[PDB]
Amino acid sequence: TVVDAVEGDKSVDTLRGRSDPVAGDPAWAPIHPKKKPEHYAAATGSLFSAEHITDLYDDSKPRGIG
Amino acid sequence: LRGRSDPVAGDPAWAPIHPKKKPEHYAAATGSLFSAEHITDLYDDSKPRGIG
Amino acid sequence: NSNSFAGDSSAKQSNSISGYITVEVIEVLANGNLVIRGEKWMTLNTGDEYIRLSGTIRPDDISFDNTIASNRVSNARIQYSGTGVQQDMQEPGFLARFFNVAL
Amino acid sequence: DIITVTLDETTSATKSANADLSKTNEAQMDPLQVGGEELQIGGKYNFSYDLNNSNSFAGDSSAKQSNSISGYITVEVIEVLANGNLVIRGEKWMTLNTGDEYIRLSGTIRPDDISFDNTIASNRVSNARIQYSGTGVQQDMQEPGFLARFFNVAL
Amino acid sequence: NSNSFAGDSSAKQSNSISGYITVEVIEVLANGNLVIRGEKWMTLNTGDEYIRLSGTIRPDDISFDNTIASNRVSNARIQYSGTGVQQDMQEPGFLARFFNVAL
Amino acid sequence: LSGTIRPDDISFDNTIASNRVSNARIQYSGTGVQQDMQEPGFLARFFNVAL
Amino acid sequence: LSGTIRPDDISFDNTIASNRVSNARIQYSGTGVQQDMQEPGFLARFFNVAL
Amino acid sequence: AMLQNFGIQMPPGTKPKIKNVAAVMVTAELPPFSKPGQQVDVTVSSIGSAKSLRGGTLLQTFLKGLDGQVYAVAQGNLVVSNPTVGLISSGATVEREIPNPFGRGD
Amino acid sequence: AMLQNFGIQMPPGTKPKIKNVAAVMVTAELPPFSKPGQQVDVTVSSIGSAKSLRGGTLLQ
Repeated sequence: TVVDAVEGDKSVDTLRGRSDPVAGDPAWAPIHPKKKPEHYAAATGSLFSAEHITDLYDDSKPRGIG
Repeated sequence: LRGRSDPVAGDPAWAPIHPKKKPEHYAAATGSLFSAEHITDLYDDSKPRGIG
Repeated sequence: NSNSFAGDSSAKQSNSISGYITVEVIEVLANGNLVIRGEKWMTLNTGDEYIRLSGTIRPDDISFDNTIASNRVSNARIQYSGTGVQQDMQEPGFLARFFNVAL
Repeated sequence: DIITVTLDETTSATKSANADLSKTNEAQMDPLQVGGEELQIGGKYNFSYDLNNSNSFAGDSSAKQSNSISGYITVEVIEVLANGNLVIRGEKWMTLNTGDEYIRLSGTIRPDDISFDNTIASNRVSNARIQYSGTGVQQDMQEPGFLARFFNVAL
Repeated sequence: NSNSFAGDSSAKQSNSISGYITVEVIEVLANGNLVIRGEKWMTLNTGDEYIRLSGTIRPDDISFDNTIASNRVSNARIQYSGTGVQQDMQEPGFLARFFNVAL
Repeated sequence: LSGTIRPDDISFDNTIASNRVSNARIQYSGTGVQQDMQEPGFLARFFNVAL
Repeated sequence: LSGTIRPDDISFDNTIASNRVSNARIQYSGTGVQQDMQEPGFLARFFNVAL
Repeated sequence: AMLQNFGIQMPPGTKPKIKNVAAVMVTAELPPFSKPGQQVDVTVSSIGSAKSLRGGTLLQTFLKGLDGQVYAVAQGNLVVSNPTVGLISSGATVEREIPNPFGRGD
Repeated sequence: AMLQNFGIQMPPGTKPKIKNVAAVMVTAELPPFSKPGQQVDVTVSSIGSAKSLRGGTLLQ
């Protein structure tokens, strides 16, 4: 079957003339950020990774998906 | 005759998730009580950071 | 001669909710954001009411007393309603719904 | 372990929406008179007209809901979670003169939220289930019964 | 056209008790908590009234004068009622009970 | 709400005004029988477009 | 809004007045049955252009 | 927070009125081929407004790498001469290894 | 922000009242053929209103 038990089945408009929005529309759902790859420090002998370093003084503005 | 279905208390779709139990350290392998998954920082504010 | 025309339209909408709801983290995202979810049921005399909240929050928005404002919750779903014969009085039913959609 | 819960809940929610539409027309012309006589188009038509319309619409909807509970309830820990959170549960019965009332609370709390006097607020309880009700003929007066329930669900 | 609907529901409940009741420890738990139980009867002129309390308490909640608040009692069972013809006047009987459960 | 914003317009508390959002699409509405009362329907729409 | 502006007219908070926009085209309007109530239609338009 | 970690939790808004405690930043350099159980020097520098760190004792602090993981734990007695910077000769105990490309290749 | 990076987050509007910390600008010149793991000199210059940087320690 295609219906989950925990969440359940999530599945006169002609007289209305309008179609109501549905909560959870993928066209408006958030995008979970991509997981960054592991550093593999054994290649360089260092814990530095350009994609994983965190600057101590940055304000942390939004800068990526999610 | 109602046209609506009332929610039920205790629905698994809204029930909390009990956190996974962390594995035991087995200090006999290293001779130390340090475990990366079990250490507690004395000065952290303890914000929510995991399931549960 | 005398010609005259006048035409106007208007609309208005507002809402508010006030209270508290305590939820739990159900998932941790890649950037450290926390997906939260929870429900709360209260039976006072007769009839059950529930509050349900889900969404995603930043740990940076959690204040010192482990409290976060509801306007800081991303993808928020807030539901405050009743259940049973108490909620039956809040809806008109088929008869008025047909009249309201026809006129 | 015994933990005291201060029941202090107050929720309030309102919503409103309304719309309006209106339109009107009023065009009138007296029969044109040129040269002392009344001008005629075709054989029987004047230079005159009269138009009068009036359309109007108004529609609104509203809803409101609130609740509150005040009191105390003392519960006990029934389970300890992996992160140290405590699942609590308890009931409290009072028979004053006639009829029994009960208070029931269950949920999950953080030990960090327990104040110095071993008391925790009720809004700090996760997965809260609060029930305050009566029992017996006293509670029979609080419900309408089948007759009014059918009338309320039909209309 | 003119369509209109209005529907509301409400409920309310409260109680209070004030007084004193002296009980005794009937069992000591593993963590040191004390299970308490006791009753108290008073016949003033005519008719007997009783107060009955049972529950579990922490020794930490017992104040200096050997007194503990009733809201500190876990699994509390408080009963304050009468007995006899005095209590017969407080209940409607079968006739009104049937009418109240039918309507 | 959808749109495009500058990181320079995000204030210190991670909040940005809605008038700073480029290509803004703001929608605040209802759903169901509550929204059915806000529209006139075919009958008044025809009368309003004819007169 | 469309037009041409000078970078010299952009203030410190990245805001420019609308009267500084060359070849300005400003349009503020509605859509649908709400906008249908704002126009008279053919009947009144003919009467207004004839008289 | 540290006192809460030991079972003493003050009511909210309570001022500790502490005068013998100073907040510091602890830095250690992990030598190559550092194995768990070894000890390295730590530099302790005050970041608040303490007048002197002389005669102090560094409490348990976790030393994090550039990847955010804990690799050492630092304690010990401070030796200060600048009274706000002190050194500990074996303050940090190495608790984790960092892999090395030394044995790879030809 | 640095304290938040270590798990200490002060409530908004809290004045740290720090007197042993100074904001600086760090500059280094990378010599040609510089390989990872090598060390170079850095010049540290104060950009705020600190009276002296003597005896300080540059953080990461």
